[PDB]
Amino acid sequence: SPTATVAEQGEDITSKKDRGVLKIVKRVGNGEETPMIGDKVYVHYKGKLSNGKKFDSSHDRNEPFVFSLGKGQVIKAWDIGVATMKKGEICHLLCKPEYAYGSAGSLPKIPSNATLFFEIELLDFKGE
Repeated sequence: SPTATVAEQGEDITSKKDRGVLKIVKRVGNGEETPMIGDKVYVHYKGKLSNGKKFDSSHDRNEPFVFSLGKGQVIKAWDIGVATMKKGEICHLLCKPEYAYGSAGSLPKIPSNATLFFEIELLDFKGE
């Protein structure tokens, strides 16, 4: 029941300590460095709804997903969560709607006020 470990044991990585983003490390990464605001990051990811249905994956595009950290190119939960990861790390994030798609959701797959599950692998990152 893949969501269970993060939902029950996840670390609250939010500043407000509102349990809005919970994290578990599934595979430890290498080194000391975490990516910083402005860095280019390369990830694989998968997202599932609270009902278990997979809604998005970088693997369906057959390429890593690339974005600039902290620029709001991704949901809040990822700008926060990816900034806590080391290179090669795989984590799970459990994200409340305030850190994802909020009351509106996202047509056609993400309902109003959705709590979402992600698995994210940080493949690489490069200075800003």
